[PDB]
Amino acid sequence: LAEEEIVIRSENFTDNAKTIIVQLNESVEINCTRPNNNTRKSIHIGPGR
Amino acid sequence: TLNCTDLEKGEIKNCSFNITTSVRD
Amino acid sequence: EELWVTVYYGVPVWKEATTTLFCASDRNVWATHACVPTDPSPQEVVLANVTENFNMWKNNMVEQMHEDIISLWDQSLKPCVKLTPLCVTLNCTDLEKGEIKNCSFNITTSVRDKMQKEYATFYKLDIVPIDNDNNSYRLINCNTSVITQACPKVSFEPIPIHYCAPAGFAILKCNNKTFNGTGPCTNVSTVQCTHGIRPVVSTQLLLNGSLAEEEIVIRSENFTDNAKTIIVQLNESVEINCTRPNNNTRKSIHIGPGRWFYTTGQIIGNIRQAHCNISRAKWNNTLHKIVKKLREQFRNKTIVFKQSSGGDPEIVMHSFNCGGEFFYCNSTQLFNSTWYGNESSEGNITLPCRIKQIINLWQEVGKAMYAPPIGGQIRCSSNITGLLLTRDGGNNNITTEIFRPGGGDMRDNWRSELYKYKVVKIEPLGVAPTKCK
Amino acid sequence: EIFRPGGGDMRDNWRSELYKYKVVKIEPLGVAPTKCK
Amino acid sequence: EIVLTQSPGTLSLSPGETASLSCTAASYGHMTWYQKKPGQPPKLLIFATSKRASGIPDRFSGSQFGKQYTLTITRMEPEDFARYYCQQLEFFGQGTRLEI
Amino acid sequence: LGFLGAAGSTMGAASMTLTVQARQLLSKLTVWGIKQLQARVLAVERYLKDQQLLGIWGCSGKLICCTAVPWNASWSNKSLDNIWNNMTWMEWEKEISNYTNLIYNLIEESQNQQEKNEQELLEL
Amino acid sequence: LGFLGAAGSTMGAASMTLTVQARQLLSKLTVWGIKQLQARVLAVERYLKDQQLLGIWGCSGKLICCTAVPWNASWSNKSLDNIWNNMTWMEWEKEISNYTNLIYNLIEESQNQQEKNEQELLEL
Amino acid sequence: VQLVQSGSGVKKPGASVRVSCWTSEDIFERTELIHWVRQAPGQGLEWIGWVKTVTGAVNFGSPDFRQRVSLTRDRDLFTAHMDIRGLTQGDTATYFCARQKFYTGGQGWYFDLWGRGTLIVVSS
Ligand SMILES: *[C@@H]1O[C@H](CO)[C@@H](O[C@@H]2O[C@H](CO)[C@@H](O[C@@H]3O[C@H](CO[C@H]4O[C@H](CO)[C@@H](O)[C@H](O)[C@@H]4O)[C@@H](O)[C@H](O[C@H]4O[C@H](CO)[C@@H](O)[C@H](O)[C@@H]4O[C@H]4O[C@H](CO)[C@@H](O)[C@H](O)[C@@H]4O)[C@@H]3O)[C@H](O)[C@H]2NC(C)=O)[C@H](O)[C@H]1NC(C)=O
Ligand SMILES: *[C@@H]1O[C@H](CO)[C@@H](O[C@@H]2O[C@H](CO)[C@@H](O[C@@H]3O[C@H](CO[C@H]4O[C@H](CO)[C@@H](O)[C@H](O)[C@@H]4O)[C@@H](O)[C@H](O[C@H]4O[C@H](CO)[C@@H](O)[C@H](O)[C@@H]4O)[C@@H]3O)[C@H](O)[C@H]2NC(C)=O)[C@H](O)[C@H]1NC(C)=O
Ligand SMILES: *[C@@H]1O[C@H](CO)[C@@H](O[C@@H]2O[C@H](CO)[C@@H](O[C@@H]3O[C@H](CO)[C@@H](O)[C@H](O)[C@@H]3O)[C@H](O)[C@H]2NC(C)=O)[C@H](O)[C@H]1NC(C)=O
Ligand SMILES: *[C@@H]1O[C@H](CO)[C@@H](O[C@@H]2O[C@H](CO)[C@@H](O[C@@H]3O[C@H](CO)[C@@H](O)[C@H](O)[C@@H]3O)[C@H](O)[C@H]2NC(C)=O)[C@H](O)[C@H]1NC(C)=O
Ligand SMILES: *[C@@H]1O[C@H](CO)[C@@H](O[C@@H]2O[C@H](CO)[C@@H](O)[C@H](O)[C@H]2NC(C)=O)[C@H](O)[C@H]1NC(C)=O
Ligand SMILES: *[C@@H]1O[C@H](CO)[C@@H](O[C@@H]2O[C@H](CO)[C@@H](O)[C@H](O)[C@H]2NC(C)=O)[C@H](O)[C@H]1NC(C)=O
Ligand SMILES: *[C@@H]1O[C@H](CO)[C@@H](O[C@@H]2O[C@H](CO)[C@@H](O)[C@H](O)[C@H]2NC(C)=O)[C@H](O)[C@H]1NC(C)=O
Ligand SMILES: *[C@@H]1O[C@H](CO)[C@@H](O[C@@H]2O[C@H](CO)[C@@H](O)[C@H](O)[C@H]2NC(C)=O)[C@H](O)[C@H]1NC(C)=O
Ligand SMILES: *[C@@H]1O[C@H](CO)[C@@H](O[C@@H]2O[C@H](CO)[C@@H](O)[C@H](O)[C@H]2NC(C)=O)[C@H](O)[C@H]1NC(C)=O
Ligand SMILES: *[C@@H]1O[C@H](CO)[C@@H](O[C@@H]2O[C@H](CO)[C@@H](O)[C@H](O)[C@H]2NC(C)=O)[C@H](O)[C@H]1NC(C)=O
Ligand SMILES: *[C@@H]1O[C@H](CO)[C@@H](O[C@@H]2O[C@H](CO)[C@@H](O)[C@H](O)[C@H]2NC(C)=O)[C@H](O)[C@H]1NC(C)=O
Ligand SMILES: *[C@@H]1O[C@H](CO)[C@@H](O[C@@H]2O[C@H](CO)[C@@H](O)[C@H](O)[C@H]2NC(C)=O)[C@H](O)[C@H]1NC(C)=O
Ligand SMILES: *[C@@H]1O[C@H](CO)[C@@H](O)[C@H](O)[C@H]1NC(C)=O
Ligand SMILES: *[C@@H]1O[C@H](CO)[C@@H](O)[C@H](O)[C@H]1NC(C)=O
Ligand SMILES: *[C@@H]1O[C@H](CO)[C@@H](O)[C@H](O)[C@H]1NC(C)=O
Ligand SMILES: *[C@@H]1O[C@H](CO)[C@@H](O)[C@H](O)[C@H]1NC(C)=O
Ligand SMILES: *[C@@H]1O[C@H](CO)[C@@H](O)[C@H](O)[C@H]1NC(C)=O
Ligand SMILES: *[C@@H]1O[C@H](CO)[C@@H](O)[C@H](O)[C@H]1NC(C)=O
Ligand SMILES: *[C@@H]1O[C@H](CO)[C@@H](O)[C@H](O)[C@H]1NC(C)=O
Ligand SMILES: *[C@@H]1O[C@H](CO)[C@@H](O)[C@H](O)[C@H]1NC(C)=O
Ligand SMILES: *[C@@H]1O[C@H](CO)[C@@H](O)[C@H](O)[C@H]1NC(C)=O
Ligand SMILES: *[C@@H]1O[C@H](CO)[C@@H](O)[C@H](O)[C@H]1NC(C)=O
Ligand SMILES: *[C@@H]1O[C@H](CO)[C@@H](O)[C@H](O)[C@H]1NC(C)=O
Ligand SMILES: *[C@@H]1O[C@H](CO)[C@@H](O)[C@H](O)[C@H]1NC(C)=O
Ligand SMILES: *[C@@H]1O[C@H](CO)[C@@H](O)[C@H](O)[C@H]1NC(C)=O
Ligand SMILES: *[C@@H]1O[C@H](CO)[C@@H](O)[C@H](O)[C@H]1NC(C)=O
Repeated sequence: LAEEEIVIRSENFTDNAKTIIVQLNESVEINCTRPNNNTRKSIHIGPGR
Repeated sequence: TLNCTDLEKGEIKNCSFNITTSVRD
Repeated sequence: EELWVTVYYGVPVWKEATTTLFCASDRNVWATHACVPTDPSPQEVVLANVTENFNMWKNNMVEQMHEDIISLWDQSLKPCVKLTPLCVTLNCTDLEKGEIKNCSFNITTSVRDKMQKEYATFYKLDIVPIDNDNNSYRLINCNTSVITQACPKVSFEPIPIHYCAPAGFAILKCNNKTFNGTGPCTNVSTVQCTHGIRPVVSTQLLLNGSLAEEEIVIRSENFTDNAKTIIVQLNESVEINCTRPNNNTRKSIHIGPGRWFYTTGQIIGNIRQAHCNISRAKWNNTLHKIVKKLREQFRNKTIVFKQSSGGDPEIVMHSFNCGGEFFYCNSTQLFNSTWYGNESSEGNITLPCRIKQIINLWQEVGKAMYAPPIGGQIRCSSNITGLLLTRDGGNNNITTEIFRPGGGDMRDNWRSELYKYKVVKIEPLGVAPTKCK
Repeated sequence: EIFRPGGGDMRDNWRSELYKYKVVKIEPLGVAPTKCK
Repeated sequence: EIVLTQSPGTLSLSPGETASLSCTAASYGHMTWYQKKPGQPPKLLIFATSKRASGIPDRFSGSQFGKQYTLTITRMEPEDFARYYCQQLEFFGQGTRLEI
Repeated sequence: LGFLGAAGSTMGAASMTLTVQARQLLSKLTVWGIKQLQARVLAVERYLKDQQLLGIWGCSGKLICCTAVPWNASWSNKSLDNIWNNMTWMEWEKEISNYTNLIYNLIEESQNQQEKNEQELLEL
Repeated sequence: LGFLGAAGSTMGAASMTLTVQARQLLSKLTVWGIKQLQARVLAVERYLKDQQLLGIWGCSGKLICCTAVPWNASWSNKSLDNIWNNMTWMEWEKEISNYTNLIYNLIEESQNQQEKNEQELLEL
Repeated sequence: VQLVQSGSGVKKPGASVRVSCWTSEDIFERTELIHWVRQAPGQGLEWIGWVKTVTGAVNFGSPDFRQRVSLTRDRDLFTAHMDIRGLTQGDTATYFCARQKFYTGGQGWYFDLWGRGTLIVVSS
């Protein structure tokens, strides 16, 4: 995180083809879940494969 | 070739297939 | 007066260290094809008034020998031939109680449009039956692994290799003769390389190692701990003469476009069991001496030798690499006697031996090596220099000690050959007080 | 002004983390005038 | 004849006291200890060389005097009113019970 | 006598092998070939570490040197007879091993001051 | 102070870190393992290039040395106060950077002559 | 992961029972020795034997177990087995699978992990 403010950087803000990188001074929290109780199954596809 | 139908709008499918085993016969 | 700090460089001191050691040595042998020569002769410096602790059970030179044998073995084996195309049903009956079978099979040729039925001779121990029809067989390990046939040009001769220190390092040797494996050694010397050690693959008997100088020396980290290996180093060898008296044909078939596979071809003459001939008097005198020394480690009890109740066949039987062939000899008869405290001292001892071609040294998971067939007849001979023994637990208050062949862990053999050596590093810079500024 | 999520070029993420650093080499030898020969 | 002898067999201590459990080692050697609750598997408390077992929050300690190894329980924490066993390589002791 | 043959000699007597000891510090990607390449690199780096330090100290080019750092009683309060004449170098190095970094740091600082001061006096 | 902490100091003051700077010049074929092997080789070669040159010059073993080469006005016409006391080493190195090869070549030739002449006088 | 323990059946005298225990690859391959013990109700703890994970070599706490009990291990399936023949009422006990990872030599025998245990009952 940035120390004092969100710092926005671009090589050239005028050039619409370039990436603008936004670095925040405070994070935002993201909680990700895949709530499906799965089974791992294995098959062989050759001699030790 | 995989052979299946779906099990969430068809997102997950259970497919059968014909695969040669470690036994070449 | 006053003292000043003085600095000396070239100070004869050292610290314990682990470094990487390299090879040297005095046919395309897997171990020697890309290495360097030894000096015309090693030098020896006796470190008068130097005493140092050695520990054979914590020797990192053993761990390096283990890593090197595996890597060297694999480098040699890797660029050879995959046998996967041969993992098809075999059809056979036997040609010595059904030990050798002549099997036909359906294999795709280098021509992708053609298949050729072909034949190969196999030993019973390398194949298993399919779906109970008493005629169909599969290579025993193909279900889980890739079997690779070793290139016939590779020699497995265990040419001895010397382990040498890099500059800045030295190897110290213990010269006590009757050293028990650890604690201080009061007569030591400095060398640049170890003697050459033969990378012999073995399980119960130690073959072609060094002999003890004065007596049989029996070493164990803890004799009280029945789970540990007891290493017996003899001061006199016992002679073992091994023969596989079957006049064989080497046959080859192709299993793809430049992929040659070698099998046993037509046998000339009849079929006979392989055997190892051990001198009986020598074995009997050796056991008497081993027992006397074992008695010294326990409360003067009667000692009896017995055979193992289990373990992989590679562990239970005594095995070794012969003239490129792999033998599994029935050692039960060598360990079938009771020796007494008041006991003192002509023919041959013969061990029937089985042959296997599919082996897996070091238990590589998912891999196995297929030994090539060897034509003509095979003869080899070895010196028995030691034994890996274990001890039967549950015998407290039984009034006798019971011993069995142990072994199977290759590092226990290397602990014998590397027994006398330790690695140290040289620390040439240091300080002391002086009279002058 | 209209903005959209961009990205997809992994190097643009590394430019953030390595943002503050530069590599230089040390050149320890040099000369100057003195009073003595 | 007897490799490992358990003593005292049974102790009774209120919470806050210190237990002293011990075994005599025939032919000396190192000796380790395990804790058991009814219906449960035992767990390692201390190494035979008196190093504490991982997972033990400094409640157990001990040392050996000649043939006799002594294990102690700090302040009889209630959670530790367990049966204790001695081990010397292949042999186990008879076990010691703790009451209040 | 040979390499490390002086190991059991007293510290004083042992000075007879300082050259000998110094000499043993300096001497296709197959399994052995890779290990050999690493061994050569290690040997070189170790050799140079010692030479750099002797270069910092006013010692390089010599086997024996002295700098302006006094030797005090917290390191050793023994007479030279009970150091140089009644001990081997291994015994000595162990006896004072907790001061290795201290003494070396003192040597560098004193030497830094000696070179800086002598050079300034020559320039001034 | 620390490594390069003298970078903003004047050239004169900066002599206080010459040892410090010198110290930072010296310290299984997996992706990282290969890069590490190359790094060790590079570090050694760089160290030795500097030592060889100091060996050619009558400088090896010292951090500060002088040879018989005069310093003229085409390089610098400043008083020492405006060099040693009013500039940092980076400013200086840039100011005279077009003479690096010239000065170094002059040092080698003068030193070659000094060693050759002194040795002949000793032999004669 | 606690050793997974199967079994807990009831047998008639003369019957055989096979008991096995499982662990994960990471535990199994860091374990040198697998032990079996017995705890008959009210009798205390009796050692049965061991299986070496590398060779399959075995030993026992009694000649009677050596005669009736076959011990083994499986490298691909991270398990161990205790095959008991000739069961009698005197063999009713809780049996346990336990691991020793302590390749510590002379330090002694230690159990890092004991499994849940199984009850084998023999009756008419
Ligand atoms: C403990 O230590 C002992 C002693 O060292 C060791 O026994 C020795 O093992 C080696 C290697 O297996 C044996 O060497 C072989 O000997 C046979 C027989 O040679 C006889 O005739 C020659 C004539 O010149 C005499 O000098 C000799 O003494 C014998 O009387 C040879 O036929 C073998 O040659 C083949 O293998 C070589 C590998 O290096 C090849 O270089 C060579 O070219 C041959 O291979 C080629 O031809 C083959 C034809 O059949 C073909 O199949 C191959 O693919 C290839 O094209 C070889 O020289 C030696 O005789 C043993 N010594 C004794 C006394 O028996 C033990 O093995 C060791 N123990 C353990 C456990 O390791
Ligand atoms: C693996 O194998 C080794 C070797 O067999 C076993 O080592 C034994 O370890 C135990 C416990 O550590 C030792 O027991 C104690 O040793 C002390 C040290 O002995 C030295 O000093 C005495 C001085 O009198 C000498 O006599 C002796 O030879 C040694 O030089 C002793 O001081 C202890 O004595 C206690 O009892 C006496 C009773 O009179 C008291 O006066 C003492 O104060 C003290 O309380 C005691 O003997 C044992 O000696 C070691 N064996 C051997 C042969 O040395 C390992 O234990 C084994 N591993 C496993 C897991 O068992
Ligand atoms: C301590 O270890 C050293 C070895 O490091 C022992 O010295 C060795 O003693 C043997 C005695 O047999 C010497 O052997 C000689 O062999 C030649 C033939 O090669 C023979 O002509 C001689 O008459 C003699 O038998 C060996 O050279 C010598 N080695 C060295 C390096 O000196 C020493 O004896 C050991 N001390 C103790 C107390 O064990
Ligand atoms: C243990 O077994 C070995 C192997 O059989 C015995 O050695 C063998 O002894 C016979 C004589 O009985 C030797 O036979 C001779 O062969 C030559 C071949 O050129 C032939 O010309 C002679 O006329 C004779 O037939 C045989 O060669 C020899 N084996 C070897 C490898 O040399 C040994 O004697 C037995 N020991 C005991 C104690 O029983
Ligand atoms: C995922 O959800 C949990 C539950 O709300 C978040 O944990 C809480 O974070 C706040 C931060 O201010 C704490 O005050 C709470 O005490 C936490 N709750 C608990 C039960 O510990 C968690 O931060 C979320 N993570 C993300 C990335 O969104
Ligand atoms: C293995 O090969 C043999 C032939 O070598 C097969 O046996 C023959 O089977 C035919 C019928 O298909 C009979 O007419 C022949 O008389 C049989 N010959 C002999 C010698 O028995 C056998 O069936 C094959 N087995 C497998 C498993 O493929
Ligand atoms: C070999 O014999 C020596 C004695 O000659 C034993 O040395 C002892 O080692 C222990 C553990 O390091 C020390 O505490 C003792 O003080 C040593 N004894 C003496 C007299 O110094 C050594 O343990 C023996 N090793 C074997 C395998 O038997
Ligand atoms: C294999 O058998 C041969 C034949 O007996 C052994 O060779 C003899 O060894 C003795 C050793 O005392 C010599 O005196 C004889 O002269 C040798 N005989 C011949 C014909 O040379 C050989 O040593 C045996 N090898 C092994 C390992 O058992
Ligand atoms: C395994 O059986 C085959 C089939 O009979 C044998 O190969 C025959 O050998 C004779 C004599 O050399 C030839 O005339 C035939 O043409 C061969 N037939 C085929 C299909 O190749 C083979 O030698 C036997 N192997 C063993 C070890 O006995
Ligand atoms: C192994 O050596 C022992 C000890 O020398 C031999 O013991 C003999 O045992 C018989 C009884 O079965 C006695 O009558 C003999 O007197 C004993 N011999 C001696 C020298 O006392 C034993 O026979 C030897 N084993 C073999 C196979 O020869
Ligand atoms: C292995 O040893 C046996 C003896 O135990 C050999 O068989 C007979 O041995 C006796 C005594 O030495 C001889 O008199 C016989 O002539 C041998 N037998 C036969 C059947 O001819 C056997 O030959 C040895 N085998 C090998 C490969 O060395
Ligand atoms: C087994 O050990 C014997 C020990 O005598 C070895 O025989 C000696 O070998 C050396 C080296 O060739 C000869 O100089 C001796 O003259 C031999 N002595 C005798 C009595 O034969 C024999 O070579 C060893 N065998 C192996 C496999 O190394
Ligand atoms: C992040 O930057 C804004 C703008 O300068 C400021 O108002 C805010 O207090 C800063 N953040 C945190 C998380 O303290
Ligand atoms: C296999 O051999 C057994 C006898 O060992 C016999 O009972 C069985 O019927 C045979 N099976 C076939 C397919 O021939
Ligand atoms: C072997 O070790 C013992 C240790 O007690 C020592 O007394 C003996 O002198 C040593 N033997 C030698 C160097 O030959
Ligand atoms: C081997 O050791 C025993 C026991 O010390 C001795 O009697 C015998 O003479 C020694 N051996 C040889 C082969 O000279
Ligand atoms: C046999 O063991 C006993 C101890 O049980 C001992 O007293 C006796 O001296 C021993 N005999 C011999 C010959 O060492
Ligand atoms: C001693 O000889 C007798 C002879 O009757 C025998 O029974 C006994 O086993 C022998 N050995 C010992 C250690 O007693
Ligand atoms: C195998 O038989 C052939 C027959 O031509 C013979 O020439 C050869 O020498 C024999 N090989 C052996 C080892 O006896
Ligand atoms: C030791 O053996 C004797 C004789 O067989 C027996 O009476 C005694 O009960 C046994 N004691 C132990 C602890 O095993
Ligand atoms: C060993 O001790 C003797 C007797 O005190 C002494 O003369 C000798 O110098 C010592 N050191 C060596 C390396 O011999
Ligand atoms: C020895 O020198 C160190 C470093 O200057 C100092 O800290 C220590 O107190 C001195 N000890 C004595 C006894 O003078
Ligand atoms: C170094 O300090 C430790 C305490 O941390 C002490 O036990 C050891 O003996 C000291 N060693 C030396 C050479 O002073
Ligand atoms: C930076 O500028 C100040 C003020 O002129 C000076 O005292 C100091 O020495 C300069 N350099 C550094 C590295 O501080
Ligand atoms: C400085 O020295 C160089 C090299 O000898 C020479 O070419 C140049 O003219 C000199 N410049 C002055 C101002 O003396
Ligand atoms: C070096 O020469 C170039 C012209 O080629 C000039 O622009 C530059 O300023 C000069 N640099 C120095 C340090 O004299």
